[PDB]
Amino acid sequence: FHLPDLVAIQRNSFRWFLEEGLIEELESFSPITDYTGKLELHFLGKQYKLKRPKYDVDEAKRRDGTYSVQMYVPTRLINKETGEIKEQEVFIGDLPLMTDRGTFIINGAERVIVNQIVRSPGVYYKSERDKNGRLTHNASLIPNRGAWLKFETDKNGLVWVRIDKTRKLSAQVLLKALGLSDNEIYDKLRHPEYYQKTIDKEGQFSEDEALMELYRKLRPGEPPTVSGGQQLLESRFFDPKRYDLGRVGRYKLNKKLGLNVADTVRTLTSEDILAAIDYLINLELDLGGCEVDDIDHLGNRRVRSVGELLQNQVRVGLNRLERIIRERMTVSDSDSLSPASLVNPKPLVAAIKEFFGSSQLSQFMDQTNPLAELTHKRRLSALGPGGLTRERAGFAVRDIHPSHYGRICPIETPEGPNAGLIGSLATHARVNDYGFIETPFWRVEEGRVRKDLAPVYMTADQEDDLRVAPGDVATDDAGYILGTTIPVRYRQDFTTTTPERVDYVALSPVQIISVATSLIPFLEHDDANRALMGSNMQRQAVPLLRPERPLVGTGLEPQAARDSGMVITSPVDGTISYVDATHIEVTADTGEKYGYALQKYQRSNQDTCLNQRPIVFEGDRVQRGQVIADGSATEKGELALGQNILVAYMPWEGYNYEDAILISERLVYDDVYTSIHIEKFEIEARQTKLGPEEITREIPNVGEDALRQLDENGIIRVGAWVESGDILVGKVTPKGEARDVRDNSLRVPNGEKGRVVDVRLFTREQGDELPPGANMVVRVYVAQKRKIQVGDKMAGRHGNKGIISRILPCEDMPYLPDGTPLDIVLNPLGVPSRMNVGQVFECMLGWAGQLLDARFKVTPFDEMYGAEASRLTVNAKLSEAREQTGQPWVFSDDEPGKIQVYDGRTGEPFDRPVTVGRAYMLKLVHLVDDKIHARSTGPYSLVTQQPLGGKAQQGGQRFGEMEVWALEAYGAAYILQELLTVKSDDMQGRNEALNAIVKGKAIPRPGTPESFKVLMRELQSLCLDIAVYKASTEDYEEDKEVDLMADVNQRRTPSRPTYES
Amino acid sequence: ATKDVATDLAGEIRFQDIVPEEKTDRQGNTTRIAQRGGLLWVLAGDVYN
Amino acid sequence: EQRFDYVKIALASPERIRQWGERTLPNGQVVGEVTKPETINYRTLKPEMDGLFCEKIFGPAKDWECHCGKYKRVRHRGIVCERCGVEVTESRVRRHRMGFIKLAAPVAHVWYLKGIPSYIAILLDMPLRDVEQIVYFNSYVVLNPGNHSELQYKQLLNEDQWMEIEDQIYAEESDLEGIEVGIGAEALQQLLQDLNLNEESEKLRQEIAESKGQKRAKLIKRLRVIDNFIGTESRPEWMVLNVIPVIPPDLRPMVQLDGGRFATSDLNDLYRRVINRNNRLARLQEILAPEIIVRNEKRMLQEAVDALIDNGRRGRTVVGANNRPLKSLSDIIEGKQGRFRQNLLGKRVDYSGRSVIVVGPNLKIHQCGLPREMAIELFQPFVIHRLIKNHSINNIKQAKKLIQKNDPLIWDVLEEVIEGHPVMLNRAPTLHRLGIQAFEPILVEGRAIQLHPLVCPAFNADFDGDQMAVHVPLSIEAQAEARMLMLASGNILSPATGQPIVTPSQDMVLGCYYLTAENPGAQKGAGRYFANLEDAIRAFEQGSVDLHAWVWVRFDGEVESEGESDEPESVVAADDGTVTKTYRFRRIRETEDGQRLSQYVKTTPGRILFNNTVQTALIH
DNA sequence: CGCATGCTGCTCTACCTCTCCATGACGGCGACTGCCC
RNA sequence: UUCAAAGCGGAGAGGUA
DNA sequence: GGGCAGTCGCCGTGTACCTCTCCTAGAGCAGCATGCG
Ligand SMILES: [Mg+2]
Ligand SMILES: [Zn+2]
Repeated sequence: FHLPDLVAIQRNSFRWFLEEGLIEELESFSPITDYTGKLELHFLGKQYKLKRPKYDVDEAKRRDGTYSVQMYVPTRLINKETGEIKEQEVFIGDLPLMTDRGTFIINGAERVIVNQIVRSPGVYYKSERDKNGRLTHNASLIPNRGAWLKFETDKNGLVWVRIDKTRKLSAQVLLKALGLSDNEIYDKLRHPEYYQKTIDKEGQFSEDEALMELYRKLRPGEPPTVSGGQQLLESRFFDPKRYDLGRVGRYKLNKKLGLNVADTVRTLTSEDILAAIDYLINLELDLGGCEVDDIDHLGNRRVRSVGELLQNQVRVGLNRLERIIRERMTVSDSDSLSPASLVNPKPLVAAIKEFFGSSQLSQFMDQTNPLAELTHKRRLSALGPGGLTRERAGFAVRDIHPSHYGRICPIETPEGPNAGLIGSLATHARVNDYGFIETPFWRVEEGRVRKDLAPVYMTADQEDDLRVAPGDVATDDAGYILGTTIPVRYRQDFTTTTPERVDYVALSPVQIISVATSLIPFLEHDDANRALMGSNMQRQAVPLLRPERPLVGTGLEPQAARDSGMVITSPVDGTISYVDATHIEVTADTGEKYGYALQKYQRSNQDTCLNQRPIVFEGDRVQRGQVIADGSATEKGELALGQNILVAYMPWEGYNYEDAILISERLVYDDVYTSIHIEKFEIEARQTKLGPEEITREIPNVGEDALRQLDENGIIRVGAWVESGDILVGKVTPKGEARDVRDNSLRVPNGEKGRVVDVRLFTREQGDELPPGANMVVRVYVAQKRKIQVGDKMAGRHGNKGIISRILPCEDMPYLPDGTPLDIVLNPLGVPSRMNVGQVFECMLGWAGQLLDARFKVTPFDEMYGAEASRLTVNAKLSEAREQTGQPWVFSDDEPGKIQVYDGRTGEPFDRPVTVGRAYMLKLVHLVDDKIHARSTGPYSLVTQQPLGGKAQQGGQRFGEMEVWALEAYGAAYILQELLTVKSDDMQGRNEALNAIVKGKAIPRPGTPESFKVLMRELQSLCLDIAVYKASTEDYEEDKEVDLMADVNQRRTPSRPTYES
Repeated sequence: ATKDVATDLAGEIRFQDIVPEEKTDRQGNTTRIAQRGGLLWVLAGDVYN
Repeated sequence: EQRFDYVKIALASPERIRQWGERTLPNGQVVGEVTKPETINYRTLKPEMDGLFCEKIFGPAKDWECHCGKYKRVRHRGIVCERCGVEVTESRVRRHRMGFIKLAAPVAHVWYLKGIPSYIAILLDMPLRDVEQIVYFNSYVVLNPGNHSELQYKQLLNEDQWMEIEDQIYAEESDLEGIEVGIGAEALQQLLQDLNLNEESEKLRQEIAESKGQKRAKLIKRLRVIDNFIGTESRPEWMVLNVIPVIPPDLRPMVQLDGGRFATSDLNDLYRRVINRNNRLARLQEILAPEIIVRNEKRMLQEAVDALIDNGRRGRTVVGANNRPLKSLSDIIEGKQGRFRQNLLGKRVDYSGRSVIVVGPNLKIHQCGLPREMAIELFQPFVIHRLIKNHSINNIKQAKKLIQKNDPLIWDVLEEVIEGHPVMLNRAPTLHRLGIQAFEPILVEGRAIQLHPLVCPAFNADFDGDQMAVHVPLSIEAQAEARMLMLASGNILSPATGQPIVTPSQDMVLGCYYLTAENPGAQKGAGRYFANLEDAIRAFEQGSVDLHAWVWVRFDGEVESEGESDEPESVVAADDGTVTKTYRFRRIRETEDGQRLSQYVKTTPGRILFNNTVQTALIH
């Protein structure tokens, strides 16, 4: 495993921004001059004097603040004529800093900046076919930032140019306006008669008329001017402030067109335009060395990370700041000025705040467990400000290209509207300084693999002329390739060649998949859809009370846990002198002391615990690189997300039906599958125009039976058990109406209970920053322990999901020929129609490992060594376990994987033996305590007077129009009318219905719902004369307009139904 | 339907029985098709660009 | 006996728009006009006296309370205060009253100018570009070309053309009496007022009678529009606005965020812009300002009213705080998230819940399992009624306190409340009418709904994360109708095709196949004779024969064997004329030219079990 | 020993214009527009 | 005799079936 | 005039539920900490 640091895109991007990303933007804007040319401001953007953060990472986390630094740039103000130079240092802004794990802490929340896959700058050729016409070719020139250029060839052999989105115009105007005589554009072109046709058809242009026509076409309605056209061209293409190719754009232009222009120049020139026209002509005439481009190729696509996006935001803010400076500098006649009083850092601060808090590229961190956290930083998105849109992305962008091999995982994606639009970086891939993904290979000389010669990294376009072999080819002594035919890839195709003709070999068999998919053993025996499901579901598991390693791990577990930064390893090779639940100390051989402090029962973004525990004992010999303490989701060193339990494959009496799960009662009282969840509640004391708000225990209309656990200051005490509807902090507001205070103290929401573990509180006159108009802030933390129960979701690593439907006492479960009852019974109907054959291999190997105490490790794609390696290894292990244990019922030769099982209810054996084993199962975050909701009557909407929606605010269930169609097909008329009026928005019929039900009478007839009246008012407000009419009875009488907005019954109509008494 | 072939080696091209004929149309003004149909040979030798 | 019979729509005249607002008061003046753009007072949360939230126009904010606070009590009915003139009544009337805004200059309705069919252009016999140029102050139009040679009615002039014509008309030398009128404003009111629909229709008919060519469809469209306006007795000039209405203030409310900040609607900004521009233009017209600035103000007012009616239809979108567009009056009704499809054709309802589903065997079809924590909430009024009537409590407050305290009597009452009361269950993508069905509930312990395995294919349900919604019917008609039309035990066939829909599907078919199959091995007890099927079942139940053995049983009935030989075999003509024909699977014994004496069938104990089960279910 | 100046919080109102914020979707249907008889 | 203090709109991102 | 190809702009593109974050610029006015002789 040659795997380097897994999270290195973020670190490299931020280091680049700090080193040479801010300097380049600060020094491209420095010389700000006014129109008289008397005063100058210079920003010596090379020092930056970064000030150390005032708060640590932990202080920022626990205070709910921001982890950042301050930027200071030196400036000088120069007055012309009279020599006067003033020097000073100005405050520019606050830059949030990146933590040691690659994330940011904004307002006390962990955030991550996502990487974006975009199209690379350069020139792209395409051929389009008319319905009846010939093939016509067009070329598009696209910069990093600026205006786009387009060339097109017509059906008659004419060349046309389009700038941005103006009208089309012949290339002769553009080439003459640029300042080129006929002889040079005749010499540079390879086939001059093809352009001579255009010259003859469109008429020769001189410079003057070329600029005249260019101005006329670009900006119609204004009088043409030569200087106008000159300025227009200079501002359009030749201005560094308005046009930028980039380093990558220049590189791509030089690589394709075969030019030699310098790398420092980043604006368009004449040679590029001449070469693009020549290439278009040659492509039209089939010269031989020309070819159209593919836009989905990974050689035409780029990756942008936090450095580039922050650079763009800084550039925008700096432009606004320069506008303000120029406006302000001229308002004063006498100087009386300093560089400090000239710059205003408000626009830059605002731009940075908006990027880091409200952008759609900065995302709330996924933090359920270390695996989800690790894979959230290696994600690639095709959407955002500068990419695609959901309605425009189609079938071609969501597919798999043959150039993704070893660079993007072909398995891990979402299901639904986001399928194919978010991807994951592969295991060995890395991004170079241009923005292209690379992957490593070993060299092959004369059929010999040189495993001692520094593997080479290659991009998608480089490895198209070479013959590259897969990573599963077998060698005899880490040397010559065995076999006579070898699969290779040549120009995005699969072929076979003799092994004296291959060029490179992939490093490892798992080079093609990601980190989440690399943790599934026996993967090559699974379907791809279920592999997707299992990889996705591995990131929704919950850390358990006592974690445990798998018995059939794959070998990558210790590396997927070292990046989350929760495992402590000793750098010492010494002795341990002090161990405690919160502190560890290790002493070297006369090499001072090393002390570590451990986090205890903290909280993640998704309300899960973040504990840390020690492993070692006092006075222990310790070597370097040895694990000393570990986190909440790791056993010693490696990831541990689930548990090993006894499983049998057979149907029960209907409790296994269609993915349901039947478990035992041992998993409940043995505290298997129990977890800790911590929640946070907040209250704010503000001030009002009526008066201030006070936090106190003198709450009105409350008895001493509801103030037991308050601390005579109005705040609950640590260690108290709180049930639903219990006061946490007591507050009174100064209402205007004797006693003039009202009670709105905060209480726990319905359905929450647990212990109070922290009551940290902040106030003014103590050094704490608070939002304006507020006096104090109180935060309360409540913890609870949850057990497995009927309705929870369980999962395995091979894609098998399920919902628990029964929990049997242990005397009802089937038992083994030694008396041991099983732990879980699974249905065998779900295996053959979905093709998860790897779970049976895993179960059998876990059975053998339990009986041997061995803990095997198997790497994916293990059949390059034999014809059937997995079956042979499992059979040999089971036979060895049978011989070592001494019990003959463990393994049978007639039915290898099956043993006899009895019935716990009657004691009679089942007719045929069944498959039993040890399975590694996980508990997911979808728990039934968070999915049950009910309502009778509650709050209503303000405009439409319909019930509110939402679990957190006593919301109702929506009855859409498909359900209305279903009720219409039944012939139902009264259920529908009761649903539409009495139970939704008939403002007077609701109370009447409720009172009739309580009293026991009949429910009266309804009226007209309020939404119809709202719609009539809205239509009337659009100057439409709409009304409802009652027809005339007799002949010549007129129809009478009915007034809906007038109740005739002068009876009570409250806003919400109320009980009479 | 159409299908394009590609050479597996580098060298010079020798015709055996193929007589080209420039067949012009509304689309392929430079499409020179075959007329007889024979064998195309590729003599070996490295090629410098 | 219903309130109304039909709905009618038409064009709104300025008299009607002013009549919607402009109510009267027991004094000598009317109140219903909005004149200032202030919405609310900053210092105190109160509305101003002439604004978008006024109380003289739209009604009091607090019921039976006046603005100054002098009046109160429900004793005061239909009497208006004196210090501020605010009527004292309920605050609900605030979502009825409308008000209006009077424009200092006429503007055109954007629906009748910028449409896929444009009706102003059709009526005026002009292309859309020319009308759009006359509006927005881009060109002039001639209203009377009298006493001239190169000027025609409804001809678009220009600034230079108007100047050169002015150079001749103002000389007043000769041949130019009866000064021609040109007007660079709209003047659409004058052009539409000049229409004489009756003779225009007569002329159009006279022309359409003769000659057709291929492009008389234009005259047909013109005739259709003219006939519509004649029949409806409307006026075309009503398409140009002179007053506009204002929506009642509860349909555009002010909401307060958590930190004390206000989140005002998008309609308030548009109304404020319209009112500010109108007031500024009126002020400029008062001072007799130069005309070239008055025209700019008029164009800006046109654009403002257009952006209020429909944003981004003709010109440029109006952006607000961010670079996102504001929501106009047409965006409320037109979209997928508009009023029609979101609030009228589907709504949120009361007495409803949702939860996860698990499998329940031992349930009968037409039964479901409802958790005890949802039933006590969905069935609250019935529980209260039963507590008051039997187990005499007192009042409603005591019953609610009893429910809150969780008395043991609550569950005893609930169990008898819910029996005989059907409940409707629903799943998310309702693709046909079998996605909603009615069941009878049984109280279960836990937090998941139990669903019968035989109804899963109808719902397309599955026990790996699916969720279901629960609704209850309230009245007698709804209950009777749910029991008689929707119950899950009367949904045997499908409406798309008459094939059965409730059949054993996955694990029951496997069990039946195993039970009724055959096994060459494990055949203990083969070749044993039994009398009737119950004897064979009793012999198998206490282990003496295998489940797959071949046994002879005595069965007088109808048999249907597979791989049968329809031709009689091994006919043995015995003594006394008795014939015993032996087939492959039967041993019929018949009398001489007569009826049947006995029959035996060679079968398997599992087949006997299957068939006895079916027969017992049918006969009982 | 005392005097002069930048920073922070609250309040109060008003809106128009660009270098245009994009130039990777696809089909259907109706209304201008330049060109050839 | 009176009720009464807990409900709010929009935008973006992700997920389950 | 008749008849177009060609082009520009508007209409439309699954249902139900859950979690998180953030929400108008500019200018005017008044009161407290800080370096100096
Ligand atoms: Mg499912
Ligand atoms: Zn009053």
